[PDB]
Amino acid sequence: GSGTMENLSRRLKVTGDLFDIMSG
Amino acid sequence: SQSNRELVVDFLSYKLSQKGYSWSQMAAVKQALREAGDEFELRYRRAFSDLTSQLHITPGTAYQSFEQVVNELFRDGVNWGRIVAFFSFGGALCVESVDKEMQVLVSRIAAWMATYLNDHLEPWIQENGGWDTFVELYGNN
Repeated sequence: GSGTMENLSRRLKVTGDLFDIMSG
Repeated sequence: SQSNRELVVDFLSYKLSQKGYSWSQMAAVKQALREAGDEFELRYRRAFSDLTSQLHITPGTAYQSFEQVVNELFRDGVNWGRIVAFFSFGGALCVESVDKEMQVLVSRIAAWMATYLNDHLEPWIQENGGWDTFVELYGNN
């Protein structure tokens, strides 16, 4: 459904964010 | 023959990168991005279920799904890591499109990505050191 999207964006944002922070 | 030229270039680039060298700055960015994608996807699967099949992609709703996911991704900010997430998302969209035989979406997904980079990410990118900074930070990983 559409709730899948919110959930996907969130998982992508945290994963990226952690990825960004771990390269600083 | 450009075909042969491109071949030689691709091959030489690959061989240089395997030694920590680079054919050109563009080549190093590519290599850095590919590696960051693999790493990002690895860290994603070990925590969640494949970013690929989840959404129900169709030619008609593909764009809208891409836009919703992508706008929430950079709603409250842009950073290299999110950009890598972005690239990996587009990649899973294409893999899913081919699995489901909607091969024609790959060039569209490609276009929507370049467009979104050119319009919404470039500014931040130039402002934050350009791709060369990205290479310093995620290169040879």
